[PDB]
Amino acid sequence: ADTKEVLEAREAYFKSLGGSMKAMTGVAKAFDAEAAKVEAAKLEKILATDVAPLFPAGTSSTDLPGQTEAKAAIWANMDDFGAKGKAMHEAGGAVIAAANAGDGAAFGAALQKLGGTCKACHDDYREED
Repeated sequence: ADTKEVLEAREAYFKSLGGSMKAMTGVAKAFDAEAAKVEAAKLEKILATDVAPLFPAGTSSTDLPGQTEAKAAIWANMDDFGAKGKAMHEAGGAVIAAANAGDGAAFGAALQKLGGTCKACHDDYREED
C-alpha cells in the first residue's frame, strides 16, 4: 500500500505534459485551427504548472530495488532534470504562442520539440520496467 501521493500527483503532471503531446501529435497530424488552440490550452496548463513540485523524495529506483518503473534513473541531477523541465516549458509557452499566432507550423514544430523534450526525459530514465 505505497499510495505515493507526491508521485501520484507527479503522475498527473505526466498526464498534463503528456496531454499537450497527445493533443499536440493529433493536432500535428489532422490540424486545422480548433485542435491546435485546444492543445495550446492544455499546454499552458502544463507550462505554468510548476514542474519543480512533484519530482523529489519519491520511490527512487536507481536508489534501491523496488516495484515502481522509473524514479531515480532519469540521468541528470536536480539541475539537469530541472533543465528539461524549463525546456519542456520552452515548447510549452512557445507552442501556445503558435496557437494564438495561428502558426500551425509553429505549433506543430514547437509541440514536436516538446514531444522530443518529454520523450527525451523518458529516454533518459531508460528504467527496466
